[PDB]
Amino acid sequence: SLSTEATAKIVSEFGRDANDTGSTEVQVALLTAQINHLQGHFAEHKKDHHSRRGLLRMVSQRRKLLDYLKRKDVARYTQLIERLGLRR
Amino acid sequence: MRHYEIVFMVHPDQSEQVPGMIERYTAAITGAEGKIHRLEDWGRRQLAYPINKLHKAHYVLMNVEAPQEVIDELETTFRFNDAVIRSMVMRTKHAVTEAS
Amino acid sequence: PVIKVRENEPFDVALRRFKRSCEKAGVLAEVRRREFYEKPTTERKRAKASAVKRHAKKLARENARRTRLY
Amino acid sequence: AVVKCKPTSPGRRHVVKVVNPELHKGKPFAPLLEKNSKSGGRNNNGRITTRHIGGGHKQAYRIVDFKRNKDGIPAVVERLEYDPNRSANIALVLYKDGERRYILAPKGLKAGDQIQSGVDAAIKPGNTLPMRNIPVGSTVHNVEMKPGKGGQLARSAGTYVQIVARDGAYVTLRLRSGEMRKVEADCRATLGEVGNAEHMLRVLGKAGAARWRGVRPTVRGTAMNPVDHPHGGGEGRNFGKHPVTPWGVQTKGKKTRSNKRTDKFIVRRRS
Amino acid sequence: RKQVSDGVAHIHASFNNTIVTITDRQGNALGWATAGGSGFRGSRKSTPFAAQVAAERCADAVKEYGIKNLEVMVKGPGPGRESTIRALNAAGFRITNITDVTPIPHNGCRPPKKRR
Amino acid sequence: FCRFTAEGVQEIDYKDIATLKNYITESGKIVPSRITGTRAKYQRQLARAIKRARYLSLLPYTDRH
RNA sequence: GCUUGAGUCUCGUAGAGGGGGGUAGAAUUCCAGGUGUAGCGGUGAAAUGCGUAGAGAUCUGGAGGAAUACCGGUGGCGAAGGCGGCCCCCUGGACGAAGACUGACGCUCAGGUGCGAAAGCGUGGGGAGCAAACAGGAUUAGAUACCCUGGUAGUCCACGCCGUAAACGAUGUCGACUUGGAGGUUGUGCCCUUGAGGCGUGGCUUCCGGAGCUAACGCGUUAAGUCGACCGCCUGGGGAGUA
Ligand SMILES: [Mg+2]
Ligand SMILES: [Mg+2]
Ligand SMILES: [Mg+2]
Ligand SMILES: [Mg+2]
Ligand SMILES: [Mg+2]
Ligand SMILES: [Mg+2]
Ligand SMILES: [Mg+2]
Ligand SMILES: [Mg+2]
Ligand SMILES: [Mg+2]
Ligand SMILES: [Mg+2]
Ligand SMILES: [Mg+2]
Ligand SMILES: [Mg+2]
Ligand SMILES: [Mg+2]
Ligand SMILES: [Mg+2]
Ligand SMILES: [Mg+2]
Ligand SMILES: [Mg+2]
Repeated sequence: SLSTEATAKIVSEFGRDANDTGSTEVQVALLTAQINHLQGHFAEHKKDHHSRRGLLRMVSQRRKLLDYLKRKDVARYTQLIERLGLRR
Repeated sequence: MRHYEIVFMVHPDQSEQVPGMIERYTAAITGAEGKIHRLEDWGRRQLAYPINKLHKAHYVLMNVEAPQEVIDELETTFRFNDAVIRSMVMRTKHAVTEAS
Repeated sequence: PVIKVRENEPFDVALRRFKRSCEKAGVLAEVRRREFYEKPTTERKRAKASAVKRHAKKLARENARRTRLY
Repeated sequence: AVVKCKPTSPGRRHVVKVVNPELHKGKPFAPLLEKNSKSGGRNNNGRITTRHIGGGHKQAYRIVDFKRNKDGIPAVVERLEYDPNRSANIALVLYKDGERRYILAPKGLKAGDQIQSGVDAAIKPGNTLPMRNIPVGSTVHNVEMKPGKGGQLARSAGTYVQIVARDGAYVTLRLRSGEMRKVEADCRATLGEVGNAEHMLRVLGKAGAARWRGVRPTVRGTAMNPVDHPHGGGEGRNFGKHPVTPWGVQTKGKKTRSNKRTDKFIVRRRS
Repeated sequence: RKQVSDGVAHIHASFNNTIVTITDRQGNALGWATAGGSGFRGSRKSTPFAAQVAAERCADAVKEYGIKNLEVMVKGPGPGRESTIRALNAAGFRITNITDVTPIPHNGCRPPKKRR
Repeated sequence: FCRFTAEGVQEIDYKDIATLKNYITESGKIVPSRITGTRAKYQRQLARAIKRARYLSLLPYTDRH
């Protein structure tokens, strides 16, 4: 569920300020940190068709945010996907 | 770290066996940096219905804080012990020192 | 519904107290209910139908409160 | 897992293989091997006593430890190996003093796990301890029949034995056949359940696949002549007889158990 | 024989019959009498009066044992649920206590299908 | 009626049986909230606590054991 | 550029939301016994069925599978299908208060992809109760039905397939505006909680009705009222959702 102490690392690391949550880089970095943490739950509980709907919403919402960032600027988008590791 | 409310009932004929095992199970909590907050001992009680005959038992209450894994090898020693009956391990938090 | 007969008592007092204990426990209703299988779609329909009556019949006597009959 | 061979040939259409990547791929352990010559069913007199046996691949016997009478000395599982003499895979085991052994592999044993034997052992898969110390209602395997004999029951792939109840000096077990049988309480029993549970689902797919396990063809009694088999006879598929074994005894229904010496232990027959 | 002093009356009331069995406190049956065996075959054994006669006959057939106290343990629905207990007092016994035992599952087995 | 458990707001604990014995019938059945008057929130905590004291044999499932 | 849409972070609340593993009590059936006698069961009435080889009843011991009385509520959660014992592990959504942050990142969506009751299919287990097919007894003019006595697949589990229901508030999703009343459930703010209190504010939901709309029945701030964006579908009945 991305506990409080872990979500404070991503916000500080990917944020442009100490309390700068909500920036497109931070939001995508938070969503990736949960999609990766849920790949171990669904390798065992393959039949969680109800929790997978929540997972497929963070996947489809991180792609909606990456599209916005790329269209707004590309100097910041290419750094973020490289830093995180995605888009294959 | 997680908080629990272990309550287990011993055989009525092991009333002299509980006061030794109560610290042995406690020692496993404190060995792994887990604390214990309220350790009331209800003594010998009467069951509302028989449990494999045995109209009496011996209740203990631990209410410890321990890592999630330490309670896992404490549940099994309750399971394989022939003198511990009806162990129940809830997941409470905070409060202590009530009901007796 | 266990009833224990006390001291210095009649019998017909006790037997009447046995019925009252049994009626309060709904023993005969439960036995009659569990005799045959009630389909889940008829158990849910029989519950909403009997609650619709409970609502209307309470509002029916309210509309009949503000009338003179003769 | 079971994989279905693609129909590149009539004889590969219907094959289903059971492949276990966890198994050893090299050679077996040399010191624990023997010589295993075949017979073809033939006893002293050279006359076949079990029919439909002969041929097949050559095999070497692996000395599997059944007694499990090495108490203490925790042992680490080195590797899993394929045993041709059996239906379950075996496991090589190295004890803390340096002795290696072969054991029947339970269903949840991987390389690196730790087992041990004796009355002090823990209730875990792979551990052997006398059924006095094993909780009632548990699922064991490699059960014994006499204290110290070695282990006879629940030995094939995926088989197990439930301990239904314990009555004093005896233990009642629900054997895999449905029987309820009393055994002594000092008989050891490896705790767990034997591995290779997919052994059922394999299908050979062709006649050679059974020939190269040493299974010679079975001839029906109807195709026989009236002198070779009680069924025999016939001019165009005639039977008119109550089915019998080739020696006159009525198959298909007739019970043949007669011991009267081990009847004290059979609480309830099969069903 | 054996001169039992305290007994238990087991009334197996049902929608179609009524079986009265008088046992000692340890469960052993001393004698019994039903409603349909009392000359009430057909639609007359359901009636609560036919169950009263069963309590009378079951009060007999235990004359030899000489019971003086009875605990009544009613079971099931049916007309012979009330008229049997009072006939065990009009027969001269003493009702120490009355306990209703009845199989009520906590939603266990599936009951038969509805009649049409 | 509605009074108890709403003043002195507290979470129904399964350990104290004196409070629990008030909210059961003569046969161990939980009493409906229409009769006692407990609020719909605290009845859920109350019922869940009675089902927990029964497991530990502090309370009877039925009066005929 | 901006923050009034949308989203992120901090603190809590409620819940049969999901997947996995254990455990408790009541009850049905079966097995081994003790007591005990001639009936039991069923029906509108009967018979088939069980029982003197001793049933039904009652007590003791044991083994098994399925479902969770009371709480329980036009109550709650979920996108829909649906979800009801208790405990632990993993996990999704919603809501509320005060703030901070990003700064149109939004709505709908042909093809496409996923989930989708019950029955049904395949492989392997399980099998108490119930029960298509089946057999017998009745009813009947007949009764390959309703009723009764039994009873296999199935119902249960693991993994695959099927992809349909009166899958229904017969009402597509999103946003704005337009008199009221009595309730349910779940947060929160202020004051005499000073006493089972009083006043506001949000989320979800059941009922009755106003203008309006409607062929009428009826819907009626959760519209079937007044408007905007996108999609799906209709064009007389039968043949036919058939070739
Ligand atoms: Mg053959
Ligand atoms: Mg020939
Ligand atoms: Mg011959
Ligand atoms: Mg011919
Ligand atoms: Mg012929
Ligand atoms: Mg019937
Ligand atoms: Mg959409
Ligand atoms: Mg489409
Ligand atoms: Mg199905
Ligand atoms: Mg099937
Ligand atoms: Mg099958
Ligand atoms: Mg359709
Ligand atoms: Mg529906
Ligand atoms: Mg439609
Ligand atoms: Mg209206
Ligand atoms: Mg078609």
